[PDB]
Amino acid sequence: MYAVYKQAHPPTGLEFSMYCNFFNNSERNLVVAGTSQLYVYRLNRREKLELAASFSFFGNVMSMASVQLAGAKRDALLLSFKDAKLSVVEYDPGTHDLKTLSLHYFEEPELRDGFVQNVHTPRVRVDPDGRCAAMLVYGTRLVVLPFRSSFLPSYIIDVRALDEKLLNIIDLQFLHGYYEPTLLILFEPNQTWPGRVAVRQDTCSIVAISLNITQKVHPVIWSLTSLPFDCTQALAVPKPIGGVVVFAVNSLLYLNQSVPPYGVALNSLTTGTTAFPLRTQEGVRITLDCAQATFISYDKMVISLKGGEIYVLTLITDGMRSVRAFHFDKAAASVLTTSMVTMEPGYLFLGSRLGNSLLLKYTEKLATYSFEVCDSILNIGPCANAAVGEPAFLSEEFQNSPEPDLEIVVCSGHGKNGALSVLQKSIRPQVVTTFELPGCYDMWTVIAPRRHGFLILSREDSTMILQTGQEIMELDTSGFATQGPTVFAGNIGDNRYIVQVSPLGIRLLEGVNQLHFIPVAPIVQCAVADPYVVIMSAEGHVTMFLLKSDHRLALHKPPLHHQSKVITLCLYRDLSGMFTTPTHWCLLVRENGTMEIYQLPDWRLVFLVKNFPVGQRVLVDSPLVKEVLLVALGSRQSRPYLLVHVDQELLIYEAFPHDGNLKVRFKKVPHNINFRGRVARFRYFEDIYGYSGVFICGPSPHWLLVTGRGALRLHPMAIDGPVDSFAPFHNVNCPRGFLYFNRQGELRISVLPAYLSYDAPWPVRKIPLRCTAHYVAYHVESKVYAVATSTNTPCARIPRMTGEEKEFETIERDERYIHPQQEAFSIQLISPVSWEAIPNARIELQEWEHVTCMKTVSLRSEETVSGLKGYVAAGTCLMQGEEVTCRGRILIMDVIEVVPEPGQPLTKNKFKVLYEKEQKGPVTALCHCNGHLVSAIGQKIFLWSLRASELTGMAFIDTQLYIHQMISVKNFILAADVMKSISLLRYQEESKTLSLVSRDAKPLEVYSVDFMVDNAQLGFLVSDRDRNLMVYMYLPEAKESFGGMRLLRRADFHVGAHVNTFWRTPCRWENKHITWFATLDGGIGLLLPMQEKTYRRLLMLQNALTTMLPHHAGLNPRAFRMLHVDNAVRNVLDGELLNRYLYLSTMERSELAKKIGTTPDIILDDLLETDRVTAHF
Amino acid sequence: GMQEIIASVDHIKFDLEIAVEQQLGAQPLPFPGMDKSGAAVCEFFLKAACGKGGMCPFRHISGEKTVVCKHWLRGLCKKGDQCEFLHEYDMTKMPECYFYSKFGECSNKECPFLHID
Amino acid sequence: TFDGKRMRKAVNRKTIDYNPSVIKYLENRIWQRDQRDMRAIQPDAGYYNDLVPPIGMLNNPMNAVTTKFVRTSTNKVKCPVFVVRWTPEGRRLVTGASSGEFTLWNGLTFNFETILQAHDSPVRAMTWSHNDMWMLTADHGGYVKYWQSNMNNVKMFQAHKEAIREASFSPTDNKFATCSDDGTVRIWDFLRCHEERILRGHGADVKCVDWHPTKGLVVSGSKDSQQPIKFWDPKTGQSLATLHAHKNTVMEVKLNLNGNWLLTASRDHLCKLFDIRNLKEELQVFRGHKKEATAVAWHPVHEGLFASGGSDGSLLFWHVGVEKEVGGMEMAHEGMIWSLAWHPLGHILCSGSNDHTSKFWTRNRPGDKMRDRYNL
RNA sequence: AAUAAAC
Ligand SMILES: [Zn+2]
Ligand SMILES: [Zn+2]
Ligand SMILES: [Zn+2]
Repeated sequence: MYAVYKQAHPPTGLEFSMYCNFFNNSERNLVVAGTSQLYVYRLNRREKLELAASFSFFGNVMSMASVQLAGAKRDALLLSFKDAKLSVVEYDPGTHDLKTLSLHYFEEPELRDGFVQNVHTPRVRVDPDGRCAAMLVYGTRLVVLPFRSSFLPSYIIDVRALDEKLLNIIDLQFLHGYYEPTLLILFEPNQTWPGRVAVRQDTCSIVAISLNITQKVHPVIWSLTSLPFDCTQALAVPKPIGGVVVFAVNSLLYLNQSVPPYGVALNSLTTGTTAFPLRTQEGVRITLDCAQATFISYDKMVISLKGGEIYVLTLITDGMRSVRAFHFDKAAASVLTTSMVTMEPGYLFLGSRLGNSLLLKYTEKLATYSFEVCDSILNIGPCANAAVGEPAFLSEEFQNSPEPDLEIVVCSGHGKNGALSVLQKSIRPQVVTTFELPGCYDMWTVIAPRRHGFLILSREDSTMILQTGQEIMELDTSGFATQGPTVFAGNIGDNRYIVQVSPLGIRLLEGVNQLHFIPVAPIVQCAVADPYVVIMSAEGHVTMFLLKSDHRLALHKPPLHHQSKVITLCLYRDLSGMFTTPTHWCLLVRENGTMEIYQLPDWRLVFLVKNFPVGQRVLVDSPLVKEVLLVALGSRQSRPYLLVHVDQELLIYEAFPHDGNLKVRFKKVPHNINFRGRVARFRYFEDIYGYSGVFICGPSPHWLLVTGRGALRLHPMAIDGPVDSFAPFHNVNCPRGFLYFNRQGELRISVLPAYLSYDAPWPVRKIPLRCTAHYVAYHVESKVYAVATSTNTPCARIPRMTGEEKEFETIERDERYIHPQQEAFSIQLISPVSWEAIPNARIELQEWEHVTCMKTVSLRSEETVSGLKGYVAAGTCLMQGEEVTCRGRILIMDVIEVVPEPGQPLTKNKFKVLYEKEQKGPVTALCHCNGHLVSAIGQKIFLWSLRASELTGMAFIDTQLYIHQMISVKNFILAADVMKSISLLRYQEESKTLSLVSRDAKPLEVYSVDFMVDNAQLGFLVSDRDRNLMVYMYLPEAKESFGGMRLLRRADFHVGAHVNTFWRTPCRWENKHITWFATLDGGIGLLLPMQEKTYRRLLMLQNALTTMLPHHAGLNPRAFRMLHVDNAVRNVLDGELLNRYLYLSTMERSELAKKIGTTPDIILDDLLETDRVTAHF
Repeated sequence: GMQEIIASVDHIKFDLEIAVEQQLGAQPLPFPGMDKSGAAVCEFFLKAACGKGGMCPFRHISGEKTVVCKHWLRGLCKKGDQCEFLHEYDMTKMPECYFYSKFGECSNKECPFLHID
Repeated sequence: TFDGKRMRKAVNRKTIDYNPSVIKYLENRIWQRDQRDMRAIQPDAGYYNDLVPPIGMLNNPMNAVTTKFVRTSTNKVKCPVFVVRWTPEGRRLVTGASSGEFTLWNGLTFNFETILQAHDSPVRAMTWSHNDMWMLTADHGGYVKYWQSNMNNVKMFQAHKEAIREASFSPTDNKFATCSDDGTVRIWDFLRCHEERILRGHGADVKCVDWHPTKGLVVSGSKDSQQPIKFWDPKTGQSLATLHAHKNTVMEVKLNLNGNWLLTASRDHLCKLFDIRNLKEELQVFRGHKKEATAVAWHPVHEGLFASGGSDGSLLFWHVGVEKEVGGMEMAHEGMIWSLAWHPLGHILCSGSNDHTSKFWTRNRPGDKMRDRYNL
């Protein structure tokens, strides 16, 4: 009933890409977009893409283009959304958000021409010269946006009411030249099907409609009418040559209005299917059916085929600026793209959903190019099946934590880019040496002669010092003062001179020996930054030091006029900085509620926020702050981040440049974290496992990481409780590592585990398979993974059926002929210890056989102390065309430990197949029900009982068309059909009878089913080929259903992406489970069931958050989350919109609470309990 | 791994599982001569008498039937519950093949019915 | 006599197995996102694995222009059939002949399953429920019987004194409508068999009735020119509107599952669309039947495409938006076609002749030369 | 047993 959708992974896998002036007219920017999320990339020169902005949308981007308006200083974007929404947005300076210039709602009942089911996607195109902009709404309507108070009102041109009667549009571009903005259109007036080409030979046509903006008329010039039957995308040839190249599946054409049609074929599949006059391109057999292409310079064209192969077509040009012929060459292969952009000369971004979308570099060879691979963006691809499993090397110090310890394994990508993905959410450290040091609460590690020499501990009475080296051991001699506590210890200079400060005196040290001493109001914290030391007492007094050679620290107390008491401090320098008007800066927060940045050698005021401790979104120049830290993070310490601690609430700010003051402002970024003498909590570390950033101490620790990517990465650390203190640590037996205190007073020498990659939003190891990962299944006994994969081999035979046997027919064609793809499946066996595939353990299948399902099936047994045995069972059947009866085979496998092959410790495990028998029809899904394998053969769902050697049937019923998913719990089987429904079953066991309980009476195209679990309410979570989620319940006492026959949906929600996988895990909420899922666009979501009382305090919140906040691209967060409309019983809260209640400032946080009738402290206890309970993985 | 270890729900007593025990408002089926082949067997007739025999939406079995019928295996049984034949799947009580008793051998090798001498 | 006891040698029947296309669809589904990502099927006989069912290629609806012949399923007594409908799980084809016999044809290998003797009359109407539960069958005498999915005879009664010609029912399983040759569209209760009201004023024998899939309409044809198409109302009994569409004798009236279109076939060589929200104007017309157009079947997944029957035995496929037809079998199906029914996956088609036969049509294979006796 | 074997 009552739930909330929450998102634990932002969706990866780009789809759209361009190269425009997003920030400014000076430099250019790669602007990539995916499913409902926009990214803007700069380019550092070895080269690397650097992130510069990321934007989230309440709507999936369906097209994207950019035009530069008249007089504007930037390059606007034209975002196309679902059911005909165009949205012109721009970057904003000042605030660092997006400014939305225009919306255009175009969804009308009289535009769809009576067709309910929308199939066509909206397509934005713009002019090369930027005169207008077009959108093909619904596949039959053109919206023309005129350009030169910078817009002009649009007008809808009805396409089917023009000349030539277009009907089916394939692709449309604007052409070059052409003082009027000529729109070319591929269409088909008489549409046909590949496979029915003897009655419709070839029907594709081209109209180059010429648009008068002022007169609002449009005449057809330059028609053609007998192009080949299968034309994919058209490409506008650029300005000096003009024309258009029209890709076909088997051919390639160049078209222009003065030139006769030149067109060549590619493979010899133009024998009997096309009467268009085609030549023969020599030395070439390729196909252009999913090919992405772009123009490098002019008269050249990089074509990323399917299969990832990159060709460079040169348009061989005569003197007439006409085309003689075409020239092809086979350059380097790359990722299976979904987009393609030339950036600067020599760089090509290759945006791919499936596979890592990477950046190339090309130079000429000594016309002919060679491609080099500069950088790649990590991508969790189309997550097909993902299985929860346990890690291998969690350390013995953490071994008796009460919660489960587990991490998911995802079949990501497809094809050549097929992979497994080992995802994890928090960081589990490897502890190499522990202690128990009571009393001491603070800690510091300084560098002494670049390993760390000294570990300095402050007690409440004295001071501990430790010597490092071979064996870390406690130090006894002078230097440091152990007669009291130390407020702060740190290096000064560059790792040559050490400074500690006591609450009475201030001590240099040139190593163990003390150099000299300066005495001083309890000193509560110090700021050792670069060559300056600022020391602040408790009543608000501030002094400053400085290294001066003779080395000797010099007192220079800052000239300050204290209007109120200074509370906290920070210092910071600009290695690669933006603080314009290495330069040192002092940050200073007074008690009146203001923030003041100071230029450090002088002491003039530079930056001033008059209401600082609220938590405002963007600051500009002219309560009880605890701690404030400015640090730079990234390549060459590039971009600075403010981090403050205000009333148990972390809120961190970025910095961006913006025009006698600082030319910067600070933008607030979101979170998922709550904080519910002086001790520092924000502990900046440089070079722990190469990674730089901040550790944030508190009741929930969070590693803050920024790599050269420039993307902010928050990683929690939930094992071993809250952490009091922390320090970086580099030693001999401990490499680049770290060092913290447990709450129970246990010092732990630690190194990050080296197999993951913490640059991604979750720490992930991407395991390349170079074959399509279909399924994955953790086996608990012997602790391995079983993966069904597939490689593509060329097909060579054709099965028939002659009444007595099967007769294969050999395909025999010309040598200039591409071959159909045959897929051979094989079941791998992956080891979690080291993620190498286990050698000599691979079940390979028949010549035509396809794994349709793999699960981990608990069949009952007489061997163990329980009943269950945890087998791996795969159902698999043979695809040999429609004229051959499809039959299948149930394959039950068990992992068995043996003696290992010498030199290979991974080879102790190997499959043993108990059962492999061909069934009476296709095997489509499998399940376990109290120790009974439940299989679905055809239109019957059997239920097998495994004996010592064989499966014996017990019960069945007649089900619907193609049951493709089944999961079950406790003698209730939930099934899932391709077209019809879900059909929940039930199995009495005393009599061998299987029965139908209830079913969805509607038609519905299920991807996969799940079980929402509440205290007593068992929901039936189902996903729709429509990017939906819906929960059916069996309610017999209800009367809007019928008596125990009809299911009723109780919660509806439009997720933006398809769902195949479902995981259930109990929250860290008496008896409720979190039914997780991984969206097929690469993200991971949740469903958390809630009570009704907590629900309707947040439904009143969401209805106020939707109205009173300026969302991105002018979108409606309510209509985006309405069921299927992109009849509706909505009961799921938008937990990505409720997360924008945390982002509001606490002055604005209290206005929505008073407009809905509560206090802001209740809602923060309502929301943040939904983030505490969901801290798994 | 494998939810049954992590998301162990055997301690939960769902309302789904209670509502099928005491059957929670099953409307008696109309049109008296119906079958409803594929209905859950009732535990009310196992313990006690459920009352409305023949017009109860659940099935009633007796311990008299011996061999499976050819007709339920295709889903066509007009006789319903009052047939003399067992309706379970058990592939040991099938009828003997007619094509062995009269006409020597059988033709298809995937003949389900019992092959004896 | 065929009692099933005389042996015969084993044969592997021709099959039009839909399973290797659905499995190919479920494997593409993951890494596809639309049709705009789809790898194109290329016209050769080696690309047989790459077919996806019509759920897969959702646009390009020219897919399911089923012009490949499969099998003529005829009886042994050779009676002319009238209505043929699929079992809603696609498992088998029941067929309504002139002798009241239900010859159940198998659904993949189309051999034979069983024969019944339902009625004492030619079967004229046959509808399945909106779930898998019930099946209404009327006959030429006037009797209306309910049928379970195991083809058991359940409660019978009489609806009309004269021959019922078409049945349909509500967007729930409660309330059906039987139109007959006396001119009354009588609206029945399901569970009680209670004649709730009579829709009089048609003025001629009425020969087709369809119910609206949401709004609760009953649209009736006629054999009378002055009142050819009468909209109705199942709750009030009031004639809602009158549509003057055809010159004579509307044979079938059908409705999309979308509910925004009224398709009408008549004896004046025409099919016509009508938006039921706008009856004053008129959508496109469908010329192409050289003889009378006597049967219509909308496509289940491709909204906007429908097959069509001719009285000369012609079979034609049409699509909403195109002036000419998409492609049909002129004079190739012998006889007069009475009704058509697509499989629940819209990939195969069935037809019922005034001949004693019934032919099953599937999609064309890639790369074949369509040189057969039905196409060229 | 009620058409399991009805190219
Ligand atoms: Zn009973
Ligand atoms: Zn029986
Ligand atoms: Zn036999």
